[PDB]
Amino acid sequence: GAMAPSYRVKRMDIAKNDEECVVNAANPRGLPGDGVCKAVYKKWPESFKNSATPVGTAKTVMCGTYPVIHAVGPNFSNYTESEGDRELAAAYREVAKEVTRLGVNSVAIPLLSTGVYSGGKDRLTQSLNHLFTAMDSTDADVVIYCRDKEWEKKISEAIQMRT
Ligand SMILES: O=C(c1ccccc1F)N1CCNCC1
Ligand SMILES: [Cl-]
Ligand SMILES: [Cl-]
Repeated sequence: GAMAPSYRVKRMDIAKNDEECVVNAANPRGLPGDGVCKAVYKKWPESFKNSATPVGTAKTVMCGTYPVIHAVGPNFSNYTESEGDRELAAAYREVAKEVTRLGVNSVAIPLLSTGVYSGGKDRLTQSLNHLFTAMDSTDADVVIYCRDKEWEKKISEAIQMRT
């Protein structure tokens, strides 16, 4: 575990992360996809061998010795708000199980079901709070990656609020 487990946020490509493993905002079919998923495919394509997994689950595939945790958040275009909320919470619980199983001291993680799976809604707070609910009992250093300056500010505020 980390000596003093922390949350941090960085605004940059998660393919350039400085952590011991990465969480992919994956699709259920293990396809290259768009956004984070496409960046992850370009950097770690070997990790997409048998990475298909259902919504609300996470499946780890090693790229060399570097673990890629493929976490499938719901696409809110297809799910009701209630069912999507449940599957988004579940995906993050599976990420915490995998991070624990792997024995890593740090993990790079995007906010699941934002961007093209958001169903056109701002889900920063919903997605971040489900991330915290799952990861707070883990002792890995968590580094959240985002692309928007205003999201960086809001994630940073949410982290600092609870310290
Ligand atoms: O997830 C969203 C989003 C999607 C649909 C509606 C509002 C939104 F803030 N982001 C905004 C652009 N940067 C990526 C994060
Ligand atoms: Cl970058
Ligand atoms: Cl973002």
